[PDB]
Amino acid sequence: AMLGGIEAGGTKFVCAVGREDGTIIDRIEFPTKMPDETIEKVIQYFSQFSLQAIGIGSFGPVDNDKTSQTYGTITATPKAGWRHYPFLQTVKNEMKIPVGFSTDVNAAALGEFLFGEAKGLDSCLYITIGTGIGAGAIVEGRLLQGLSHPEMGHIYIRRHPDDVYQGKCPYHGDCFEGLASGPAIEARWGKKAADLSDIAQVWELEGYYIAQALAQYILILAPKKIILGGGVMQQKQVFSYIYQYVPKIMNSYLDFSELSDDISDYIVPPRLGSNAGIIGTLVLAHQALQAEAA
Amino acid sequence: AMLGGIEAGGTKFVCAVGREDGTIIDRIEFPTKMPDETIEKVIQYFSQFSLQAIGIGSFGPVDNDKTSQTYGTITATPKAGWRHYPFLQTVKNEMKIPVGFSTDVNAAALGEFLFGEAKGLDSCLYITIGTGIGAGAIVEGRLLQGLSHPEMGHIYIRRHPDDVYQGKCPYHGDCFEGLASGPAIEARWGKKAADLSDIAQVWELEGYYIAQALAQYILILAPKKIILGGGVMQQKQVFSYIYQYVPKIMNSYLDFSELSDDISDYIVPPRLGSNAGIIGTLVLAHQALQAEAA
Ligand SMILES: Nc1ncnc2c1ncn2[C@@H]1O[C@H](COP(=O)(O)OP(=O)(O)O)[C@@H](O)[C@H]1O
Ligand SMILES: Nc1ncnc2c1ncn2[C@@H]1O[C@H](COP(=O)(O)OP(=O)(O)O)[C@@H](O)[C@H]1O
Ligand SMILES: OC[C@H]1O[C@](O)(CO)[C@@H](O)[C@@H]1O
Ligand SMILES: OC[C@H]1O[C@](O)(CO)[C@@H](O)[C@@H]1O
Ligand SMILES: [Zn+2]
Ligand SMILES: [Zn+2]
Repeated sequence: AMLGGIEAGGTKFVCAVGREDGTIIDRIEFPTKMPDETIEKVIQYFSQFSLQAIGIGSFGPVDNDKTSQTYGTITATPKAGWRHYPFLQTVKNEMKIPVGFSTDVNAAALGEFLFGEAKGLDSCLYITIGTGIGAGAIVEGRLLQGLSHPEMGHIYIRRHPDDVYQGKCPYHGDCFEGLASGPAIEARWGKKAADLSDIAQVWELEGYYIAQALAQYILILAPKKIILGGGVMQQKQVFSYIYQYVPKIMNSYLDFSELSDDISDYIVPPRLGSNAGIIGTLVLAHQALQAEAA
Repeated sequence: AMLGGIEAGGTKFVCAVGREDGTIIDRIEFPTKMPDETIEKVIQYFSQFSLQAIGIGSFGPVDNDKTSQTYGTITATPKAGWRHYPFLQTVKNEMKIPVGFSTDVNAAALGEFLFGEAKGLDSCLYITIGTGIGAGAIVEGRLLQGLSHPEMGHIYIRRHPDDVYQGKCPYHGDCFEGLASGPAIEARWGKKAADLSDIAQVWELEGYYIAQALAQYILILAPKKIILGGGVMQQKQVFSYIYQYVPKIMNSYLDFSELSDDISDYIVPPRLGSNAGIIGTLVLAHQALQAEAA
């Protein structure tokens, strides 16, 4: 009963083989290059296994409307060749088994929903903070997909009055991702994020920005758990600042222990560590396989 | 097959009797006073009719978790007597028929979802802009209820650099409601909203603020239709400014015609005019009645 997953990133692809309970049997990774040659490496890796289904969690924006002619393509990216490349369809054509598709952060959300911190709940929100910011939400046990999947990393939070950085996002400048991604932390401070470890000021600022973003998500979706992952969130100090700032921002407007005394159990790192997304792509495989039996 | 509705407002109650197709048979309104005497007027009006069920759409925050001990109470308000008053339970006890409960804007959303601009869709967002700002969302045909219902009117949008008004909201100051409610427009400009009709500047500012709020809701929920109601939105000029500003804010990040060329059919006034909420309380009645048959 083996399943394949592809977590398509802008810098790397991670492919894996595993089971529906989330165990990883095997995995490989390789640099993201042009699509033809990148997917060819994908196919070459899976050809060794007898797989029943595959799931793709891709960086987006993507067309995640099953009824759309461009379903399963990346709809916007500056990365050469990926926009409008028939990603889902080329994998379906070559492997000839069901293939599920979603964003990478939707994949992480399913992982943490079935096997991680949101197991037993019916709602959660997974936010990744790395090269980009993105988030995926589960409402009533099902991924949130409206007109588009969400693009929660491009909301315009309020600047800090002492921050003079113009922002990294090429569309918005100083949206959340623009102010608070890993690359925004570097462009702002002049060194790599992992190396700013001991400059408290960087992490108060980062936490202030995440906190503002979370206030909005709480007011708008009100998820029953918020899981924060990605490279930047390896600085576990950021959590303590978020815990201090969310309540100050909300200012007691919504009386839930999740938002005050027990906030440290509401906004948490992922139980699956950095594997939420790849594990979640096994879930997307499994769903695709069940939809074909249906 | 007659149903009752109560739209509980901070200034007035509107009660009505009607049918599940949304027709209003009769209605009454009266000032919101203390609860005992206000609910007593409610009971006195319904005693004339043979009703099968009732629905309450209340101003909130409210406890809208069916499994909660304080289910069907208003959990926060400065209005004398209403906090923690057993509103739902006192109506259930006196009428002895099923009673549905939700926010007032959730009620409006159901109205427009079954009978208005979102009929045939599976998702929508209803926003009221009046004494307060609030919103209710339908995802996959079902009201969005997480940890709390949403309180979308208290998000911290960005100020306009020329606006020096400190904000009306007693919790946040210059959150969205704080900047853009009817009373914020008056406290800011020194006259009543209906009388600022011809000062274009008031409505550019109002539209700029709504537009910022909508950008966030689109990025976070991505609803398939956005309906704007309430007293302030009787100045239909505000729509033209929103249509100009949403696309500038999003800056082509999400390529959907709803967000650009066809934006005038995406963000719209309610088809049910100012009766979305009361009509929606008939829907909540009908749902409560079906849950009892189940
Ligand atoms: N241990 C770390 N601590 C802080 N920042 C890190 C760490 N590792 C990577 N980063 C930063 O996070 C970003 C990478 O995000 P990540 O989730 O690791 O991958 P990607 O977003 O490229 O798929 C980079 O800008 C990098 O500087
Ligand atoms: N025709 C109108 N044009 C502009 N503003 C209005 C109009 N009617 C009422 N208002 C304003 O909208 C607010 C009232 O909101 P509304 O939805 O009518 O009721 P409430 O929020 O009290 O239930 C007030 O601050 C008032 O000044
Ligand atoms: O991968 C992190 C996030 O960055 C984006 O590509 C755009 O900001 C999102 O689609 C994604 O979920
Ligand atoms: O009634 C308009 C809106 O104002 C509030 O009472 C708080 O801002 C919300 O609960 C409501 O939906
Ligand atoms: Zn952006
Ligand atoms: Zn507020």
